[PDB]
This record gives sequence, C-alpha cells and structure tokens, in this order.
Amino acid sequence: LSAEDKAAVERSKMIDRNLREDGEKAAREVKLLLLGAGESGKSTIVKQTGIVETHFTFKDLHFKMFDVGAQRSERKKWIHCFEGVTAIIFCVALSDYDLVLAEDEEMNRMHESMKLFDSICNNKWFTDTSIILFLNKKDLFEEKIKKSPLTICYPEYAGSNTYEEAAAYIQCQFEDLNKRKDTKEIYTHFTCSTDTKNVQFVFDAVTDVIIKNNLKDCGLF
Amino acid sequence: ELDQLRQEAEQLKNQIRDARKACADATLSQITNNIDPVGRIQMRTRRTLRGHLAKIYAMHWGTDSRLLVSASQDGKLIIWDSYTTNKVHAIPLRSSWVMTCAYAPSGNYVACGGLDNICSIYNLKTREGNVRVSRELAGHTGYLSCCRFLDDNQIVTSSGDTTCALWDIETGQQTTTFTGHTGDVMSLSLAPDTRLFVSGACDASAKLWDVREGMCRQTFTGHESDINAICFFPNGNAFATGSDDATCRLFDLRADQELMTYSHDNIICGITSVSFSKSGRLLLAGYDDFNCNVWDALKADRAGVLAGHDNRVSCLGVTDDGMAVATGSWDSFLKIWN
Amino acid sequence: ASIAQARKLVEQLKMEANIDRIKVSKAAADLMAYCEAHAKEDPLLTPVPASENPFR
Amino acid sequence: VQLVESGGGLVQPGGSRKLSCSASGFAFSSFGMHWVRQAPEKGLEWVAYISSGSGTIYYADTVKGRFTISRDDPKNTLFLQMTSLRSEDTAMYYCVRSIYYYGSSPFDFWGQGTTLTVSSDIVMTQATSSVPVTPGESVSISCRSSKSLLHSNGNTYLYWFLQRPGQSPQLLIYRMSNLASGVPDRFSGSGSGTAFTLTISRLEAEDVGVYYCMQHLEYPLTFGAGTKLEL
Amino acid sequence: QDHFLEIDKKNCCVFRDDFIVKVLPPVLGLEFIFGLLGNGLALWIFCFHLKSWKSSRIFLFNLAVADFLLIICLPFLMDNYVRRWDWKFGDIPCRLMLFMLAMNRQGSIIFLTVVAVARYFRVVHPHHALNKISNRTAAIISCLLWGITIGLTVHLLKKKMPIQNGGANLCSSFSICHTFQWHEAMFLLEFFLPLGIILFCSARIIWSLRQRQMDRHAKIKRAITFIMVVAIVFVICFLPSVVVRIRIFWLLHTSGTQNCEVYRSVDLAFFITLSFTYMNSMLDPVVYYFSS
Ligand SMILES: O=C(O)c1n[nH]c2c1C[C@H]1C[C@@H]21
Repeated sequence: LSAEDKAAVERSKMIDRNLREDGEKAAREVKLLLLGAGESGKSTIVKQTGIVETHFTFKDLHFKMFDVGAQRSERKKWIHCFEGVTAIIFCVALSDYDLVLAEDEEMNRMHESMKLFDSICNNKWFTDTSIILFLNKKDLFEEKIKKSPLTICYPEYAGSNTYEEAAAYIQCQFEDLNKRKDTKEIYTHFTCSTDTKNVQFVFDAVTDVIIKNNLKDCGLF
Repeated sequence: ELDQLRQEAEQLKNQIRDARKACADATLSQITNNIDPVGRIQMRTRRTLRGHLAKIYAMHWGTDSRLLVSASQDGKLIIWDSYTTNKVHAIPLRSSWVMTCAYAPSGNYVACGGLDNICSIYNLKTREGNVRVSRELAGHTGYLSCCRFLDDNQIVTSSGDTTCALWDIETGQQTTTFTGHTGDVMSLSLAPDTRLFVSGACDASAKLWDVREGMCRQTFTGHESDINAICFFPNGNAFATGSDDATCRLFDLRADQELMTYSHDNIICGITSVSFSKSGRLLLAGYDDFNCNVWDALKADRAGVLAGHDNRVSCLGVTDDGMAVATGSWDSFLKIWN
Repeated sequence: ASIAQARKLVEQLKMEANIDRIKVSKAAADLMAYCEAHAKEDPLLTPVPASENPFR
Repeated sequence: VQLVESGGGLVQPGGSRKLSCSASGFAFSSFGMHWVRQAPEKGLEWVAYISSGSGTIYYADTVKGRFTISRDDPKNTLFLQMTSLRSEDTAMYYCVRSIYYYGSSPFDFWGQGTTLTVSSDIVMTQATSSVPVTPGESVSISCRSSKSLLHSNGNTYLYWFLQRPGQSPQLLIYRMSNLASGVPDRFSGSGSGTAFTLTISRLEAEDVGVYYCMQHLEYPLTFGAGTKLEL
Repeated sequence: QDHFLEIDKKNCCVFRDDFIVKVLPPVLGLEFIFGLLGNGLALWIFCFHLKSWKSSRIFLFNLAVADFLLIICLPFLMDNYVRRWDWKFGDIPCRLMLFMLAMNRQGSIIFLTVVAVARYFRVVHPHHALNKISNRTAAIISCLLWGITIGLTVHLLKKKMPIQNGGANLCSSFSICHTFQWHEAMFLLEFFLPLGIILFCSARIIWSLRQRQMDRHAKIKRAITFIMVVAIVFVICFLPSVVVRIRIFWLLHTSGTQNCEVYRSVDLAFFITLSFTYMNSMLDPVVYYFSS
C-alpha cells in the first residue's frame, strides 16, 4: 500500500466510526406510527407535503411519531417501510355514529373506520405490533345519544341510551376485530378535549411492549 | 355520446389486437432452437461491504465501473469504492425514508428521493470538500419510485401519482409532464440513445414515451399484476420487465408485443429488481425468496443461482464493462459477484 | 368531466393504431445476431482468466 | 479557501517559536495539513505532515524531535512549535491542505506563508536551470527520478507546482496526467518510469517563474532544484 | 483400625466403605450419558443452528462449554470410584481431575448468576442500556469471569502425587482435616452468595411483573414458573453438601480430632451429597432449552 491508499483507509475508518456512533444514538428511540380517519382526532393528539414527523420527549425517553394521512395513494406499496415500528396509534371518533355519508359513497364513518382497523391490525407485516387505539369524541357522544339512539347501525341491541354501555359496546366491537389475540394487544383508552394524561398512557404501553420484547429476546417468553 | 365513444374505444382496442396478431409469424423460443446453451455458470462473492446499519433500498453503478452509491433506512447515502472496499463518501439525508438513487454519467451528482415527496440533487466535487444540497426539486403529489439522470441538467422522475416528469436543474420547474397512466408508476428506465424511456406502473402495463415530444408512443400489456422493475436491452430494441406474478416478460419495441416469458413452478415469490448483462445473453432477476436468479435471454432455461443473502434482494446492477454484478438486499450487507 | 377523458382515450388509441409493424422472426434474428456478435466481450459468459480480473 | 499565517520574524539561536495557521472557508476536519519550507534562494523542501483526526504524524529526517506540530479543530487553527532554533532554518514556511480519496487532488491550495530569520531518500533531478522563451512557442521540461515511481496499482505519483514572482505556488498537474481545477488546457504531462516531461503549448503572458516536480511514493517528500522560464 | 492417615500437620480420616462402590458408579454413568448428549446437542445447535449471536446466547454458551468440560472430565472420577480409591492414572491426571472439577463447578455457578442478573435487568429496568450492549462486551465479560475463576482455583494444580494408604491411593482435596485452608471458603461462599443474588433477582422480577398486571398472558405465567424452577433446582442441588460440611465443621470444633470412627456416618454421605452437585450440570441445558 502507498501513502495515499493508507490515508484512504484511515478516511474509511473515520467514516465507519461516525456511522456506528450515529447508529448507536438512533437505536435508543422508539417509533410510533399514527393513523386515523382523516380529520377525526389526529390534530388534538398532535396538539399536546408528504409525511410529517413529530419529535416530542417525555421522562428520559425520545419519541418519534409519523403521520402519513396525507399520502392518498396505494398503501400496500409502502407500508413495509414501517415494519420495525414500536407501536401503532389508531384514532377513531366516537361521534362517527350517524353523520353518515361523510365519504362520497353512502356509508357511515364508523364502518370505514372499522375497515381501516381491520386492514391494519391483520396485515401480513404487522404480525407482532400492538395498537394504542384512542377514542376521541367523548362528550359529543353523550349529547348525540341523548338526542338520537343507536339505530342507523349496529342492528344488535346497544342496551340503552346511556354513555356507559354504549361506550362498552363500541370498545368491545372494536377490540375483537383482530384474529391473533396472542401475538398482539389493544389498549382501548378513552380521551376528551381537556384530558392531560394521554402521554402517560402511551408511555405505559410502550414500556409494556419493550418488556415483552426483552423477555422474548432472552428465550424465556 | 359517451357510450358511442366507449364502443369506438373497444373497437380500436380490438383493432390493435388483430394487428398485433397479424404481425406475428413464429416465436423467439422457436427460432433459437439450434443455438448451443450457455450451460452452467458459477459466480462467487469477491467483495462484501457491510457499512450499513439498516435496510438497503437502492443502488446504482457509476460510469467508471469502480464506484457505487447506496441508500439505507436512515440518513445514509454511502459512496463506496468497489476494488479496495474503502468507502469514499457518507451523505446524511434530511428524510430517512428513501426509495431511489442514481449516479450521473459525469460522476459529479447524485439524486435521492422517497416518501419525502421531493427529489434532492447533491453535488460531490466542491471546493469546501463536503457534500452539499445542490437542488430540492418539488412538485409531485405522491412518493418517488425511481429517478434517472439524462445529463448534468435533465432528470426524469416517476412518482406514486400516475405521472412522470422531466425537470430542469438551474430552475426547479417541470419542463415536461407525462400523464397517461392509471395506477402508481413504480419503475423507470432510459434508452442507450437518451431519446426514449420506458415506465412501468401498478396497473400491469408498460408505456414507452418520447423524451422531447412529450407524448406516448406505445403501450404493452400482458402481466397479471403490477410490475416493479424494467430494464432496457443494450441494443435499444427490446426490454424485459418483472412483476409480482413470479414471471418476467421480454417485449420488443418494433413488433409491439411480447416475445418471451420467464417463469418456473417452484418459485412463487415476486421480483424486485431486473438487470441485463453485456451483450444481452443473461438476465439477472432478484426474487423475494432471498435469492437472485440468472436466466438465459435467448432460451428460457435457468442458469446458475446467486444464493448468498439472508433477506430479500432489493436492488441489483451490472457494470458498464460487464465485469461484476452487485446485489443489495434487505439485510444491511451488499455483495459483488464475479 | 365525462367527455374529455373518453375523447383523450379514443384519440390516444387512434394515434397508437397506425404504428408500422414488422415480422417477429426478423426481430428474433436481429437479437440472435447481436448476441452472437458480442460473445467475446462478455466477461460473465466465459470465465476471464484471473490475470486481468480486477476483483481478486 | 483562505489560509493565513502568523508568528514569524527575527529570532536568536536557542530560542523557541510558535507559528500559527488560521483557516477559513472550508471543512478543516476533513483536510490533512502539510508544512513545507522554502529557502530564500533555494528550492522547496518538506517539513511536516498531519493527517485527519490526528492519527498519523510524520516529520522530516532533519527536523524530528526538535519540531512539534498540532492542530485544534473547533477553533480551526494549526500550530507548529520550534525548539533549539538554529541557523539552517532561516527560510519562509508554507501550509498546504490535502485530502486523500479516490480521484482526489492533494496539494490543492497553498497559503502565503511566513518568513523566519535567525542571527535513503529518492533524489529528483531537474535537467535545466534557465530557459529563455518567447510567446507563441512550445516548451518541454524534463524531471528525472532515481527509482521508478509507478506503483503496482497502475498509479503514478508526481505533482507539478508553479511559483510565479511574489506569489504562493499553485497546482498544475497532479499524478503526472491530470489537469487541476482553474487552470487552462494548455498544460500537459507525460513520460514513463524515471523520466517525466511537462509540455506547454501556445505560451502567453503571466507564465514566468519557477516549476517544481515532487514525488509522493514514500516519505519524506523530495522536490527538485527548480527550472525557470524567462522572457 | 486407626484410620489415621496424617499428612502435612493435619490429622485426617479417610474411609473405605463398601456402599460407596455399591451406589456411586451407576449414578455416575447415568449422569455421564445424559450430560454428554444433551450438552453437545446445545453446543451443536449453538454452533450450526444460530443465525445471529446476541448477548444471552453467548452467556448460555459459556455455561454449556463448562458443562461439556465436566462431562468430559468425569470418566477418570468414575474409574477411580470403581477401584475403591485405587488411583492408577498418575499425579498429572489426579491434579487435572481436581482442577477440572473445581473449574466446572465455579464456572457453572457464576454463569447461572450472570444469567439471573441479566434477566433482572431486562424485567425490572426495561430501558437500561445494559440490554443493548454489543457482543464485544459479552466476550470481554466472559473472558474476565473465566480469568477470575481460573486464578482463584489454580491453587490446586501444584497437587502432591496421588497419596498412598497401604496399597490404596487417594486423590481428593475433601479430607476431614483439623486446620482449614482456602478451599473450604470456596465451597461455602460459592453457594451462599449466589443464593442471595438469585433470590433477590427472582423476587424482584416476580414483584415487578405482578404489580404491573402482566400475568394475564399465559407466556408470562410460564416465565414465572421457569424463574422459580431455576432457583429450586439450584437450591436442591447445592444444599445437602453444604449442610453436611457444616455438620463436619461442627464435630471438628466441638469434639476435636481424636477418634475417627465418630465420622463414619458423615464422611460417606458427604460424597453422595457431592454427587448431587453433578446433577445440576445435566439439568443446566434441560431447563434452558425447554423455555424456547
Ligand atoms: O469433585 C471434586 O472436586 C473432588 N475432589 N476430591 C474428590 C472429588 C470427588 C471425590 C473423589 C473425591
């Protein structure tokens, strides 16, 4: 080797050191993929031209959030990029019952939200990821079920026109769409406009998934 | 009326079909029944470069057959030297989501893009010694699937929305826009004479476009599902495409129909990358079952298999001098075979 | 928003209708001739001796 | 792309000195540095080399132990330190930037340098010491090496520098065949092992001075005596 | 009748009973057979069936290697036990057997403790960087632990020739002698302190898994069962020898060393209890390949 070749080798070694340091820094960051029925509750969850990223931190942990609601293309040709995400956040509005035909075709928002959830939580790539499903419209729901019963959908009985069993039925009907009840879990938290404990719930879910992954890695789970 | 126009369109499609049938006499597999087979060919891994720390999406050989560029799942655009394995450059990207790369024939520029929706043009030879963002081309509505260099001032991009664009570098404006597709355009290839180019989309049809005129010349169909990789023959009169049907197809430009189908019963996974060898006797196809197959371009028998990867092959290329073939897969490593 | 797309499709089909075509056998023979005329300069087809192989 | 020097002047034997180089306009952390000395009436000779990241440090055979050179990256400064100052070093010093990778052009930019006054190895031969010339002609200059500089990797290692009157030198031809940046296409170079020729065609003004041929096969760097062109 | 083999200013009793030869060789052979195939299968599976090597795999591989060494080195011991304490291999094999046995025991216990502490740091401190250390740190830690155990047990390798009583031969560092040496602390502390570490780690893991309300999933209850099983096996394997040795020390400092017959009931059983220790080896992979 000549002097120039040796200097090139040293340059490669320095670049390798920098790359390894950057990778080690980036390894200690958990990833959340955010999905919702357009403008349903995502803006509130973010409040506290392609995809948009958020970089909030909480309690000595760095969080990275991707919002991809602005794609409007074939989602099956780019979903595999998100195979390694720590968790998926799903936003569903509880006021979506009635208010039918929001989409151009004649169907309720709730059925299309269910279709999106079934597409995401039974996908081939997401065979080992959990969901932190939020329910966004908690206090419009009370007034809506006061003025109008649950008739436009759910032919089965809703019990009565009180918030308790209505929300219970909605949560039960969403939580059983998945088929692999052992490899993944759903958290089903409710939220309101003035609630200030959402990040704590996300932290608890992320810690649970991290613990499960660590147990599975050491050949004990 | 609309019904009358639709009926006329159907009649015109039938006219195209019968013209294509009339133009055909025999099959390419029939004619090449007296040429000696290539037999068995055995490449081996001469180098292995292991600098990346995530999945590798794109790669492109330089014009000097000595340099490589690779894009990972981070701010990681690495420019390697193949002969001595030392890595020349490391470029940090603003957006970690990338799906395409290209090397200019002048050796001065590199293009990147992906889900970030804009195409970034980087210059390599500058006084300050670093690598700077030369240009940030904007205007697409969907993700970029492939980008190529026409020259140091013309760049052609294919996006998720059913469009293709030919740009200008000094002023970031679309000099020409091609809109003929119904489905996401996934692959783009350029001709040796830099006058025509082929685009492959998600609707199982390959379209041949004129670079200067700005209008389509021919449309080919036949694939069962979406096509992901298209490569030109070195002659410029034929091209082969790969799809998710576990089939590759070789069409000809002048006859305007398909010529060969490469498929076997054992393989059922899709094809992610396709490239040709010099003199056009071999066809290298990267499959989704962690392999990379080599087919004889004149007769459909299968030659040796390049099996050295632990994950799906995502890109593969052949140098301009035909020496070695470089394959990059979803595992961080990429290999060079000779 | 109903007649424009139909008119565009029909005129594109009309433009693609009148493209001159050749026999498949001639194209096949041309491909065979090109393949045979560049055999000696394809390093992958025939093993190049390791004296001048850049990768060693 | 601006390098400045300071600290020179008049010294007495046995003293110590601190020569400073300040850089502005480029990426210091990726560029290695050289210190090269020029006698008041003689040719060039190398002093020291520091690589990127402060990993490899090389001194000349006549400076080792005495001289100590370091650099500070965040402040972008390059220090050289003089101990046991003697009468053989009364000369003017230059700092040179250099980067080493495939296709690089080392010895690209040269600072002005500063003056200091007090009170085996491959030998390069320059054939001539003076050649009168007139505009519109072609000139060939020959430089000879004791041993072949053609390495086994097919790469040759010779760099041509040009020193105009009252101006720091600039790169003309690197690796015996490659034209530098910002230089006209008139210049060319050729030759073979142990024989090198620099050819200038269609001479014009602003082309008088001295020309130097430098080897880069192995340390320490060795230059030539110096060839001049006069009108 | 004296039974009074006295060496090196130590009055020691060495007993030659029939029941030792009656009972030990068969269980030794069974342990030999079971241990070698199982340990090797893990070593083979580890060598040729693992695509990637994480830290935990390396830490278990080290224990597998130690167990393999033990099953390699037992046949000299069983041959010795066959001949009613009649050594024939020589002084070098005697010293080698002693050092191999001590090294196996120390390394097995140390690596069990390391696995337990790693599991604790995974379950109770889920975000600590210790779970993300590179394989280089694993190799360094393994080398350091091997170094400390070798350095601490190297005392026995300057062993005097197999000692002869009559025509019989005795190669054993466990002889009931008046003045203790550094060896006995290596048998008491080695069991006492890892017990504390293991118990602390397992109890904290169970606490932090129950308080977090994670036991609903079946795999977590399986993990809890395995965590309890490991400590149960360790205790039931290494307790009887320690309690017998404590009883020996009790007689030694109470009655004194005058009449060897008093020890007839306790010396014999001691060796039997020591056999229990070897069982731990043949149980080390069986648990850790059953968790999957
Ligand atoms: O296992 C040991 O370390 C050891 N040391 N001495 C003796 C043994 C086993 C029994 C023969 C006698």
